[PDB]
Formats: sequence, structure tokens, C-alpha cells
Amino acid sequence: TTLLNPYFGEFGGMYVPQILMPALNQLEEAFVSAQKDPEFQAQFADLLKNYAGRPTALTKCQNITAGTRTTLYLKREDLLHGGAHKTNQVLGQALLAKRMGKSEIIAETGAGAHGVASALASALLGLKCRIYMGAKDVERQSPNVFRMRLMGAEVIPVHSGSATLKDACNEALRDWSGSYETAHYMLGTAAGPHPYPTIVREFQRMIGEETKAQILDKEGRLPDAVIACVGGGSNAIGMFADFINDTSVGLIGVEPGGHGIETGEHGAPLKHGRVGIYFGMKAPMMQTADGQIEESYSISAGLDFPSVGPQHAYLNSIGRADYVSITDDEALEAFKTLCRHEGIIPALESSHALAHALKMMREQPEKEQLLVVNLSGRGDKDIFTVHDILKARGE
Amino acid sequence: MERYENLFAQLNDRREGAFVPFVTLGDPGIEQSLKIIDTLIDAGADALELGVPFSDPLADGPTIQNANLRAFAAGVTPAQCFEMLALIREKHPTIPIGLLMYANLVFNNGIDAFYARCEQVGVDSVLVADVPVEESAPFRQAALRHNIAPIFICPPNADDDLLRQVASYGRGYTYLLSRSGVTGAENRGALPLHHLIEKLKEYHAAPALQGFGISSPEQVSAAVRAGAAGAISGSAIVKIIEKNLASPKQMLAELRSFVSAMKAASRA
Ligand SMILES: Cc1ncc(COP(=O)(O)O)c(C/N=C(\CNc2ccccc2O)C(=O)O)c1O
Ligand SMILES: O=P(O)(O)OCCNS(=O)(=O)c1ccc(OC(F)(F)F)cc1
Ligand SMILES: Nc1ccccc1O
Ligand SMILES: [Cl-]
Ligand SMILES: [Cl-]
Ligand SMILES: [Cl-]
Ligand SMILES: [Cl-]
Ligand SMILES: [Cl-]
Ligand SMILES: [Cl-]
Ligand SMILES: [Cl-]
Ligand SMILES: [Cs+]
Ligand SMILES: [Cs+]
Repeated sequence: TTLLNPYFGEFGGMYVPQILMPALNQLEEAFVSAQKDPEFQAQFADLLKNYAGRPTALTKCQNITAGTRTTLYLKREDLLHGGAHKTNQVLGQALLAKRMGKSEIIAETGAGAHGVASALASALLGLKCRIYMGAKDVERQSPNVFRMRLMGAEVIPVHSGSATLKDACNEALRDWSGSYETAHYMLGTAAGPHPYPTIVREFQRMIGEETKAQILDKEGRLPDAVIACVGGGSNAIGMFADFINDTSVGLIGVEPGGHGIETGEHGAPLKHGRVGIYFGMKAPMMQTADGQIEESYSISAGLDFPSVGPQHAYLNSIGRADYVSITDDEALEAFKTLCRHEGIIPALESSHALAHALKMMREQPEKEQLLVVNLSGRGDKDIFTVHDILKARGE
Repeated sequence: MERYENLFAQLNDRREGAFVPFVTLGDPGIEQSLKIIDTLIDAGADALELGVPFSDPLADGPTIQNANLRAFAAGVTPAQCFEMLALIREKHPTIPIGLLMYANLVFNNGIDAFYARCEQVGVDSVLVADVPVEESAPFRQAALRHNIAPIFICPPNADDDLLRQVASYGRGYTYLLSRSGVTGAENRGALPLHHLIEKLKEYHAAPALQGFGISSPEQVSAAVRAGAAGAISGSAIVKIIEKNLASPKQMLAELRSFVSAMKAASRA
């Protein structure tokens, strides 16, 4: 029994051990109550504006579209406190944790951006925060391990499996199943068991609401398409949500193509996996023929996840949203292009969305199109990884 | 078939509880796993709970995580697990055999086909660890259609509605969870389960087996005195496999002594 629909068509649900159902039901009830509570909404709004810095800018990127009929805007979640869109919904979930009387926070992280966001919100709001992070991601995203520990969070390296985001997710859930009376699991994406895909969307939807108002003010019309990278789904559904009923607006999600879809070393389950049950949800999975969950791959730790949130699987199934992939090398070019020609250093995750927008422009340069890319984070955490790659290329 | 019902009827006549070990199928290898399971039965196991190696066993702590890894290192597949189950049932016609599954392995090639294959090899029950009662309908329906007992979890935080559902929907045995958390011998249950055991009997639920953290004979006796029909022990068994990988002879000898002692605790 739930208050809200746990499914998006055939996708979603609550595939957790029985022990965790009271925790999910409590979270759902607290969310439904808080969404009706003017005091909660005002606290949340206060934090978003005066602490995180909302609304974020919408930047018109003129150099990189020169000589084409593409107009490209970047929604600047890289300017949010913490450096990524992850901060938005962490502030709301932390308020939910306090509303439920939890004193501790469990969080997974791969890009370390959700870990940093969870740690900063816990420091602000008086919660004891512990972060699970794959040992591989500890290294390739180390500037954030430094940030998290300075803010008082416990950071726990995970060496199991691929030593990346999937494995951190596993240990966060294992931990929560034995600590849920005192710890809230601050899941970092629009995936997992209900109610997380719903809560995370509603606590990210200001991205698209602001974008819509900003595009209308500057261009007098809706975008032709909005474009976002898809690791678990949160920045993309945050951008998409307010446009879903505007049927003229394309919704384009970009999965990581890794070394190339044909190599199997990618993170693109929505278009190249098949439906399965894992991480509390029925959703597209990278899996073996036998039903073992695969390991994913991406140059970008934040997209290195072998599943995807159920609302994206649904929006794809009905044709409302379209999903594509972008390889490591395509993402790296877009990263370089934004640094050099717009003076913005993007997260490698966000660079996948940018790369697809640049492809849309370059492939049809005389096509008139008004596009928005969700620039979900800044790239400071990536500058060392990008350095080592271009050095090994002789660049 | 009726293997659980016959077991508990025989156990009640002898006024004793069930001891049910768990191991991972194919840990540390197929043929060593088969000998391990024969040793568990010869030492007095009343029933078996058997795990199919899964890539991401999110209800399991480190001990059984590593059992899964060992089986994968031996290349063990679900198809080989069903081959093993056929060989076990061929040797042991009456012992109740329950599988510990994760949902994706049941869903993968069709839920109905999975339970049909369980029926063909002689499995008696299936517990799907990440399917709560709220999601259970296609699993329990497919189980019952193929004469498989669907095993439901009664957690310590169970309310009255959950007790009634688990009592109505389940067959074979009710899984009485000792505590929150994941599998593991290092962490023993804290709460008394007397109130839930008796509500389950009131609602005519399948007989209860307590599991999670049962590693000592006293715990087996205590579960039986509390009213449960028996107890399950996994990590304590698997630790003996892990500790004796280099000595399969001393592995089976120490498994035999442990199972014997745990079973003897169920007799009073
Ligand atoms: C700037 C930026 N942009 C986009 C993404 C992609 O995530 P999305 O917007 O949720 O699709 C990330 C993802 N980063 C993760 C992964 N977070 C994560 C991903 C998948 C499952 C669990 C997770 O914690 C993190 O933990 O910080 C990011 O940092
Ligand atoms: O002795 P321990 O602590 O290792 O426990 C052994 C339990 N092995 S099992 O197959 O019964 C078993 C039963 C239920 C499980 O998860 C669930 F409760 F969510 F369903 C996991 C394993
Ligand atoms: N559709 C739906 C709505 C509310 C609660 C449960 C549900 O399945
Ligand atoms: Cl309101
Ligand atoms: Cl409006
Ligand atoms: Cl369009
Ligand atoms: Cl008895
Ligand atoms: Cl694991
Ligand atoms: Cl390996
Ligand atoms: Cl615990
Ligand atoms: Cs232009
Ligand atoms: Cs992904």
C-alpha cells in the first residue's frame, strides 16, 4: 500500500527486502506531508536561494555556434553551491530527514558531487553523514574526497566489484537496511525504489521551471529541445519535468557510450540494456544473458552506472523523450571546446550533453534550432583526469 | 509435493525443531559444494536453503558475498545450479529444498519459466530476497502454479496487516527475521520475537523458521523455546568453508561437527 503510484508504466516499484518497506513508506508519507506544508516549502526555498544561490544563470553560448543556425543556451547548474545540480535535492531530502527525526545520513557517490552535496547539507543542518565511494572513483575524482572530509563527513572506500558507483550504491543500501531507524538514505539520483524517483524529480524540477521562464524572457518561445546527460536520471528529469506537457519541446537524454557501444564498455542501459530488477527498481539494466548485473564503464564517474531511473525508461517507451549516447572521446572534445571558446570548465558528465548538442548543430548547420543544455556541474573535479589523458595523447 | 508439511509433522511428533543450514550452490566449486551439501544432510540437516550465485546480493553481508564470489570464480551459472539441484534431489528424495533467489534471476528468462524449472528439478520453496509482499503477486502466483512454496519474510518491525498477509500468502514455512541488517554471524538479533511467533500461529501461518545471525546451538534452542518451528544458519556454515578452503577434508569434518551440534540443540 502506497500513497503515490510507484510505477511509470511497467518501470519502477519497490524491490527492496521486506525489512526496508516501513522506511520507504515513512519517507513517502513525510514527502507527501511536506509537499503540502507551506513552512517546509519556505525553508526549502530559503536554502535554495540564499544558501545554494538559485536561480542559476542561463548562458547564451555564442562562440561555439558561430556559422550555424543553432542558438545554444547552457543552464548553469555548475554555478550552484557545491558545483553541481546535486545540491538542489539534497537540501530537500535533508529537510525530510530532519522532519522524520533522523540524525544520520547515508549517501553513495561516484562523481563525488553528490557526496559533497550530502556532506555540506549535513554540516549545515546538523546531521552525521557517511559516504560510500568506489575506490576507483576515489582516485579519478579525488578533489571531492578532500571536500567531503573537510566538512566532517565520513568517507568509506568500497573495493568490491568494479570499485565504482554501482558498488557504492550496493553498500549504501546494505548499510541502510541495518540502520534505517536512525539514518536516512540520501539517494543521489532519480532511481532506486519508490519514492526516490518521484521525490528526486520534484526536488530537481526547478531546473526546468527556471529554464522555461528564462528562455521565454530571452527568446519569447519554448526551446526546440532540452538536452541532459543521464547517469541515474536526476539532472535530466529535473530539466525535463516542466516541459513534459509542452509536446513541441524535445527531451533528449544522453547516456555514456564509453569506449563505444559495440565494445560493451559503456553506461547505456536505456538504449542497449534490457529490463531487469536491481537497486530496488524494475528498470533497464546492463546484464548478462544469465541475468547477472554487468559492470558499466564511462570516462565520467558520475555516468558510470549500469541502470537508469524508471521515469526515463517510461518516457522513452512512449516516445515522449529520446535517448542517445556519446563516447568518451566525443565528451572530451566538448569539454575542450567549452573551456577554450566559452571560458566554462564543465563536468565530464555534462560534457556528454554538450557533445550531443554540438553534434545536432554540426550535422545540420543550416537547421534553425533553439537548444538548451543542462550544464549539470563544473569540471574542477575532472581537470586532473583530463590532464593525464591529453598528456598521454601528446597534446 | 508436500516436503515441508511432512517434515514439520514428523518434527512435531518428535517434539523437536528444524535446523536448516544455508550454503551457496557451487561454493567453492560444483563438486566440492555437492559433497558439502551431502555432509550437511548426513550430519542432520532437516531442510536446506540454497543460494544461487548472484552478482549483487544486497541482503547479504561479507561472508556470503565472498561465497558468491568463490562460486563465480569457479564459473558457476544458474544453469549449473539447476543441474546440481537435480543431483541433490536424486540422492535425497524427502529433504525440503528452498532456494534463496534475487529477483533479477527469477525475472530474467520469465518468472513462470523459472518456477517451472524449479518444479522440474524438485525444489520445494523459493524465497526472493528483494521482493516484498507488496511486489510479490506474479512470483507467488507462478510459485503456486508449479507447486512451489513462496517464502515470505516476517521482519521484527512487522505490523498486524503484514502478519495477516504473510500468513495468507505463504506456504511451506514463514521466514522469521531475527533483526534488521544483512546476513552475518558477527551480528546477533536483539529483540524477542514471541509476540510475532504467536500472531503467526493465530493466523494459521506456515511454521516459522528464525534466521539471520544464528551461529550457536543456544540460539537454535532459544528459537524453538520461543515457539518457532526451527532456525536457519548461513554465515556460520559458510565461514567454515572459507576457513578450510585449502583442506577439503578438514572442511567437511568441521561442517559435520557443527551441523550435528546445531541439530542436537533443536531436540530440546
Ligand atoms: C555534475 C553531474 N552531472 C550529472 C551526473 C549524473 O547523475 P544524474 O544527474 O543523477 O543522472 C552526475 C553524477 N554524479 C554522481 C553520481 N550519482 C549517481 C548516479 C547514479 C546513481 C547514483 C548516484 O549517486 C555523484 O555521485 O556525484 C554529476 O556529478
Ligand atoms: O546466518 P546468516 O546471518 O548468514 O543468515 C543466513 C540467511 N540465509 S537465507 O538464505 O536464509 C536468507 C533469507 C533472507 C534474506 O534476505 C531477506 F531477508 F531479505 F529476504 C537473505 C538470506
Ligand atoms: N496508482 C496508485 C496511486 C496511489 C497509490 C498506489 C497506486 O498504485
Ligand atoms: Cl502547498
Ligand atoms: Cl507560469
Ligand atoms: Cl522540437
Ligand atoms: Cl515442535
Ligand atoms: Cl556485492
Ligand atoms: Cl574478478
Ligand atoms: Cl545489523
Ligand atoms: Cs546563431
Ligand atoms: Cs547510466
